[PDB]
Amino acid sequence: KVKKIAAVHDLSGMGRVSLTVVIPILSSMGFQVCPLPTAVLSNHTQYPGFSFLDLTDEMPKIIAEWKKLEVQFDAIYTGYLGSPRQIQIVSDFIKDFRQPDSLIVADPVLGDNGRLYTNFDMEMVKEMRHLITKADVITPNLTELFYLLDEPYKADSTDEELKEYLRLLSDKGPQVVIITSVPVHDEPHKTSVYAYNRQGNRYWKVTCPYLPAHYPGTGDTFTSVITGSLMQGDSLPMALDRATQFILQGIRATFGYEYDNREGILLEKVLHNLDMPIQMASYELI
Amino acid sequence: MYANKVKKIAAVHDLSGMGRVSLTVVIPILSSMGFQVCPLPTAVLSNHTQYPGFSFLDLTDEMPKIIAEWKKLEVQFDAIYTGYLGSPRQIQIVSDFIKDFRQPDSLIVADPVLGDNGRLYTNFDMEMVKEMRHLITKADVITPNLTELFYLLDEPYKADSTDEELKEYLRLLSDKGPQVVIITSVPVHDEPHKTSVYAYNRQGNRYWKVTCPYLPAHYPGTGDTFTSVITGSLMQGDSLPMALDRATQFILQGIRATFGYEYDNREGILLEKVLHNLDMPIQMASYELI
Amino acid sequence: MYANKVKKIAAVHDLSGMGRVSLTVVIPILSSMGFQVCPLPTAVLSNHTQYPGFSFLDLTDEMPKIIAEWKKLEVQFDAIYTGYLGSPRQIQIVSDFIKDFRQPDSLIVADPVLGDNGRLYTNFDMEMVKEMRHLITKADVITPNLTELFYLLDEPYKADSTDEELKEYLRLLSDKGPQVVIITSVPVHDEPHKTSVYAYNRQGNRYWKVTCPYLPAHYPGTGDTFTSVITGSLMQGDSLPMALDRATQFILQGIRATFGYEYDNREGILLEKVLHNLDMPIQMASYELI
Amino acid sequence: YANKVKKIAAVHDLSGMGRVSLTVVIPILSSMGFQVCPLPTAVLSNHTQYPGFSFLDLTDEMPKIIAEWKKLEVQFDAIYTGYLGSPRQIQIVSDFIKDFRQPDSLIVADPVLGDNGRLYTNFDMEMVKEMRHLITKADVITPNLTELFYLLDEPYKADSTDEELKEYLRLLSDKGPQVVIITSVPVHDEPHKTSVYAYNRQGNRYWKVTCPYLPAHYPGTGDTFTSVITGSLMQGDSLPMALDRATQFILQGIRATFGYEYDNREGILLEKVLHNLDMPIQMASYELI
Amino acid sequence: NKVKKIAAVHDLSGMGRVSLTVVIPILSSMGFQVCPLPTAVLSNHTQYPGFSFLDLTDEMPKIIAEWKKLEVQFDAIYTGYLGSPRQIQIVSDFIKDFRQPDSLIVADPVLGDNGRLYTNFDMEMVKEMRHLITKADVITPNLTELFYLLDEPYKADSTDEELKEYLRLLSDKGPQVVIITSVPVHDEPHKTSVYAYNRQGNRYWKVTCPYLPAHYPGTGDTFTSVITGSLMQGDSLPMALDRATQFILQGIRATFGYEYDNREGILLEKVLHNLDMPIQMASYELI
Amino acid sequence: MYANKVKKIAAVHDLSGMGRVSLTVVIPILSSMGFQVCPLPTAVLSNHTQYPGFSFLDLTDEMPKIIAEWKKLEVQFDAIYTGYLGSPRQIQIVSDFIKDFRQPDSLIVADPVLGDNGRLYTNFDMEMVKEMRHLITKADVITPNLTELFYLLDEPYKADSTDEELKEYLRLLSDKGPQVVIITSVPVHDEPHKTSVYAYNRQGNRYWKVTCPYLPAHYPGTGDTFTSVITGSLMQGDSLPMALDRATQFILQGIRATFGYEYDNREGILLEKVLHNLDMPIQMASYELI
Ligand SMILES: Cc1ncc(CO)c(C=O)c1O
Ligand SMILES: Cc1ncc(CO)c(C=O)c1O
Ligand SMILES: Cc1ncc(CO)c(C=O)c1O
Ligand SMILES: Cc1ncc(CO)c(C=O)c1O
Ligand SMILES: Cc1ncc(CO)c(C=O)c1O
Ligand SMILES: Cc1ncc(CO)c(C=O)c1O
Ligand SMILES: [Cl-]
Ligand SMILES: [Cl-]
Ligand SMILES: [Cl-]
Ligand SMILES: [Cl-]
Repeated sequence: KVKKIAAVHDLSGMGRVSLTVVIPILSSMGFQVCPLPTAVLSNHTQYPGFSFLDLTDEMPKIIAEWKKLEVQFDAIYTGYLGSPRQIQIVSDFIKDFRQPDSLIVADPVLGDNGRLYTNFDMEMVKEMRHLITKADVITPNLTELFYLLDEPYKADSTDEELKEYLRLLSDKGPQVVIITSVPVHDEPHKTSVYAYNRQGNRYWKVTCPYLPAHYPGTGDTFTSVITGSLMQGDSLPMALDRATQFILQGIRATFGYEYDNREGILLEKVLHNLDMPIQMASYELI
Repeated sequence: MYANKVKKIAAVHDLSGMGRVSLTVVIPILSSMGFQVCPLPTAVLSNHTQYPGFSFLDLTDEMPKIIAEWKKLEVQFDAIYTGYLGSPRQIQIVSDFIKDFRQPDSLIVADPVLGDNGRLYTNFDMEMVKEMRHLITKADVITPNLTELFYLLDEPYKADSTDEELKEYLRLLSDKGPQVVIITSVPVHDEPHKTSVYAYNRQGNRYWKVTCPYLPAHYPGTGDTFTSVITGSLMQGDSLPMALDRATQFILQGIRATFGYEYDNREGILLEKVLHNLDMPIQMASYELI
Repeated sequence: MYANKVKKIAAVHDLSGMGRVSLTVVIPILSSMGFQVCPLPTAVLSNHTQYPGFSFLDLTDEMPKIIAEWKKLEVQFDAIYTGYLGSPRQIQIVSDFIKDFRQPDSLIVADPVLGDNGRLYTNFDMEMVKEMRHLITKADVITPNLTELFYLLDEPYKADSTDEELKEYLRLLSDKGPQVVIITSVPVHDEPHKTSVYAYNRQGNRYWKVTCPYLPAHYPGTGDTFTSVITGSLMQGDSLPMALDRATQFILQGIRATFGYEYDNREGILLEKVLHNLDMPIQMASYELI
Repeated sequence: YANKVKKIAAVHDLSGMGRVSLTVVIPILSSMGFQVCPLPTAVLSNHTQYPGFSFLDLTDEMPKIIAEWKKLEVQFDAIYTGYLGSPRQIQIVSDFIKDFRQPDSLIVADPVLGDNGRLYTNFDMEMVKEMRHLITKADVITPNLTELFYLLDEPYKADSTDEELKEYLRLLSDKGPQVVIITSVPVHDEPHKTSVYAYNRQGNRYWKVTCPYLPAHYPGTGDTFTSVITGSLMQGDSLPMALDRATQFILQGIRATFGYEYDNREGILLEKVLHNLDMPIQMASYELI
Repeated sequence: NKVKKIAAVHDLSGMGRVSLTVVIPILSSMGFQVCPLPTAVLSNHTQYPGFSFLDLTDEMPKIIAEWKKLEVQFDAIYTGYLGSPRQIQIVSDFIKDFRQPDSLIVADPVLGDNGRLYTNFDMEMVKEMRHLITKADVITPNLTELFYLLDEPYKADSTDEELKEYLRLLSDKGPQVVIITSVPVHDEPHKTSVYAYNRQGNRYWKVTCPYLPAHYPGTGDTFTSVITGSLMQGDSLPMALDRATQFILQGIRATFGYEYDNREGILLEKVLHNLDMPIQMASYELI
Repeated sequence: MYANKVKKIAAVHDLSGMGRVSLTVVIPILSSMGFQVCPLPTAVLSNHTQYPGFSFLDLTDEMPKIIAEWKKLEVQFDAIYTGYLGSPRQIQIVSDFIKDFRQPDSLIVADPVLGDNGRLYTNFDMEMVKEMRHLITKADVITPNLTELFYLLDEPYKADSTDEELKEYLRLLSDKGPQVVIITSVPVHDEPHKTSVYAYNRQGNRYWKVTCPYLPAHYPGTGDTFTSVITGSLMQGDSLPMALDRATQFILQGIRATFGYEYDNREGILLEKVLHNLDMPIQMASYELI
């Protein structure tokens, strides 16, 4: 038996976002990914244009059959949703498919660089605020964090402010809260990730020398690796390390020739480096 | 100076939630072999069609919209690999896509997904067979199972054809276009737990055979697994006999991994448990038919 | 349709019987990494020149004869990788070889083999140094050790340069031709059991450093092992920092394999003992100097 | 305790193009875990089955290398000879074997002289005459069928019986080598196939294996063969196990060349199959009782 | 996260490669945990002229009692060389008490070879072994053991039809699957053969192999070990015959070409990694 | 000519029916690594002693009978590897066995099996500890856990030693005999779910450390798995740091294979699921304390 993950994400043909990242990563990590597609696109929405087909009306039809099949899922991992209407459907899906040992992961995909993704609006943000209440683990980037808390984007927070924000989000329900893409004061070529585990009341941080917002889909890569790592039995900080190192390699793999960063990290090139432990701890308790 | 990029494969297959078929097999296998899979989805299903029931959304109308964007982006594919299509109307779309995106060094692979166990898949009819006969004329490599071979040739299904009769069929299909033709799921003489594969390569005029101690028809999607491995193996520069070896070894490990406990075979081979074996040394399996 | 051949590397190095230097390192490493190595031998020796004595046969006058046959065969190289040369006359022969055999996608790698530990290798003098200064202008990637760096820049050897000064040396050398410059065997302040490697890529204008707990100068031919892994890794499409990690980790393993018994370090790293680890997942240690 | 990296002195030429001699011996034996220490016999641009080649005879340098090796006190676990640069090298290489063999050394001689019933380019009966001496100093010899007849001093015969083949093996073994292996034996009525025959004086056993390739089509196939045999033996494998590893590795390398325009003069695609050397093998060799 | 467990009811012998020192490495290598119920401790196998011997008859019920306290469950029970005739009742009760509906019960009815009982065995061990085999699903007598089990005189030359009969006569006693090893091959003194019957589908199989297993002590233990593992992995009976015979052939050939004391057994550890790969050329035949 | 046969290891451990300890771990591991394991059984037990109970048969009186037969056979062992002993009287038996069967090139490995979690194993007392102190003087490699270390040194258990203190413990034991001392199960400050291993080699004077994200004491028998891998790695000619890396990575894998479902940790690591990883390339983990 191979554990099954219901992945509630869009399918985009080009760019490395959503299902075309989730599927390869989590399959490589030993988990069967069962897609519940939210939308179909030619490519991600950080290109100038894209085709877009909303799958809101098909999703209950898929779920209906999954019930008929009596499929059990070990995890439900959500990301980019096709319409605000889908939060209700997904939230009911989690309600009806959760099990005592389910892992529920929500990447609250709303935007990056201080801005909502194309065509998203406050209806999506308000609904997503509900969706996170169903999850065990959430992975907002800094843009999403402030949309979720209904505050304005602020790039420069203290570590204590960041720990407050982590607690505020955990109070909405999730035991594990992870904030990605946090600027590093007076280090403009670095990013950091902050995490909180309610169980044991622990806070972590990792500094990593890349800028994920240059590469669409890095949140999907990050959260995919976090999901598989936790499901394999790694600790939260171990998971942070695996995810951040994997993304670092994927980003570095694009260096030294002309590259259109919109195509994403070079996933397939570095995919086999997931198959190893990180023999150097980079994480710290804060 | 030198560069050695990640190659892109356009994958023209459905997306199914449960079962291990189509994009949920093509994506993981080919990504693991080092290729970016770019999906051109043909349909969305709850699960594959050999379950008693399934949801279904035909993506025929969305396809040209995706393709027109890919033209805008100026994406170039090193290979196009087709399988399960959502309507007979898609054949013209996919044919035009192949025509407009193929490069001189492109690999075009068509798994002519029509049926298995001697019958068409749920809701497939002769119009889909008819159109599939045209699509395969566009491909460099085709991978019919035995049910599909007979539909392609417009002949009745026979489960006891001779070896030279099979070479005959391989040539007949090759003459319609494909340099490489592979026939999967050929029943065996006296061995009801075994199956076989036959192949022909117009380049060098060679014929191959492999014998397999498994019955792939018992596991929905094993043709998607087979052709994915074939496609990555050929793209890595392996010879046809090596590609046959890798595809059949992989499938064998995938099936044997289900043994030992109650298993619902409709869920497919245990892909994720054997996916890292794609890297390993491959035992020679195929042999030349002289 | 797909053609993806075994790439060929012309290896312009000596053949030494004992010790692990030059062709007896380049051939096994690059073959293991999937490349055919085609030797253009610069000299024949019984063993490397860091032993007290050695036989030596200069092959300068055979090299044009070999090049001439290669032209008649119409052989094409995907890369040209140079190292220890057998006389000062070879620099111009080799420069012409690169001129005539390079392609638009070629990778020209020159390890400017001149000396180590602050001294030239036995029988090298300033003529070899002055000529090598010319040859590096023709390369895409050069891999001097710290000694060779100061000989190339015509400045006195200095063991305590800053990161800032190493960045300036990298840039001065890149200004002479090479898009990628790697300086090996840099001492680490207050850490005498360690070595660092520094690199610059003019494309993207990035600087890298990696620190390792080994002393490469204790094991003759470690520059050949280093440069062979760098060449293979770049030809496989790895990024520069990934090449640096692969090369340094392989060498560390090769050094670690000699520990715990009486070993004559002049024999080199235990190459055969670690060769099958070239393939494996790597965790990154290289970091960007911003 | 220690279990070190064994060293093999490889007495072969260095050719730039084609997959023959040192450019085959070095990568195969290294991948199998042995340090190869070349004693080069000649330098060529390419193997001699191309229309032309450069050639530098290294006869005068070999004694200079051997002299340094004595001063270094280097010890070899094996000495593996193949293509030699002049008939004068037999004496040099024989004296090298005599002076560096230890009681447990493995001496392997591929008596490289020709193929397809003809001597290689510029070889003549002087090389054959001297090769007849060299084989008597070896523990293992690997002639192809052409070389077999030159060594025995009989006319080439394409169609011998298995019993005649057992006779030839025994006749060669009686000249010195415990193990005699004849490659490239035609298979009656199967023109797409080849066979290998072998004898081991230790245990008095005879082996045959039949394979679906034609090694003569790929220059250097004897060098791949004997390299894998040498490695297999040095790892402790039995003779029939070595015959199987060698023939299977070659078939994989030839199979790697199919289905695209390939210049077979370039050899088997060594790099493409090199990582298969160490995997489990099913045996096809069988004993001729 | 589960590995199937096999109770191995065999002796522990220091030197030679018999019994637990073959069963443990082979089955572990095939993915199963081997849990020993040791029948005896010896310095070496009993085809050497001398050996130490400690009978564990009295210890085995103590071990079984503890296994019941631990609530251990076995996927297979695989018996071989036993330390006294008294052990047969102990082992029968053990199978009775630990068999589950999906259990695979394998008995190698270890009694002798080369037409002779092993040292110190007599007709009491034979008589009890005839009982023990009635409890098994798969049995693997050599030809010597076959005739002892049948209470008929050893005969080196039987037709294939007699052999089919011998196979039925044993299946009648209980076992679904009966395999006879070390059968001579008429006119081929350097070969051996293995004959098998499956009451299911009523199928008879033969495989000829060019080795003489009686020259190497423990080849029965190797053979039955590989059969057990191969059956538990889901191979057919004939596939299992091929794997086991091929593995032994390699182990035997691994000893050729130098001074070797055959009493040390096949070179198991040398060829062990060849179990990891399927036989590509089947060599069994339906008879 | 070349002969290169199967090396034999005398394994002086108990045979336990259930649990993964002693001979039922030494035999599969070393056999898989290419070695013949010849057991000298110390005791027969139903199961290891960390279960709620066990049957126990002391083989002290049988061991001389076995040894006398082995002398008669003229058997020679390449290594002797000792672990759990059945009574204090066995140390003299075993010491005499090592004296009489060691050859100049033998490897003598002693796992000084006494206890864990700061307690002696069931029915062990100070007589066992005192005799074990003698036995380790005869070994080349010893592998105490931290509890065993303090018993061997006759000091009270303590959880928080500095690295300087651990290096001193390593010298104290190594100087009494063993060229190689390895201390396992050392707690990691502030990391309660991690463990550490420390080692010293007299040949080269190097001190090593490795940190692992597992708790070996949760899985009875992990010391036998550890020492078995150390033993086989060294006998294959690996260096000490490569042995440490292989042993720790094997145990990590074996522990991680138990995650995700209800598991009875008393059964040990999932040995058979990871046994085939032993021949994979392994990551460097161990590093020098300078
Ligand atoms: C379709 C689509 N899916 C997912 C993402 C990021 O998770 C993006 C981010 O740009 C997107 O456009
Ligand atoms: C939806 C769907 N897609 C693909 C396949 C087989 O290629 C099947 C086979 O059952 C299917 O149902
Ligand atoms: C002949 C010869 N060749 C190569 C090297 C180092 O690349 C050395 C370094 O000593 C040498 O002496
Ligand atoms: C130079 C050279 N060396 C070796 C060989 C064959 O081992 C040949 C076969 O043609 C050759 O030409
Ligand atoms: C003790 C012991 N155990 C088992 C066997 C053969 O299964 C033999 C065969 O001789 C033996 O002596
Ligand atoms: C019998 C027996 N043998 C060995 C060990 C651990 O090495 C233990 C640890 O509990 C044990 O109880
Ligand atoms: Cl770079
Ligand atoms: Cl060390
Ligand atoms: Cl082909
Ligand atoms: Cl032999």
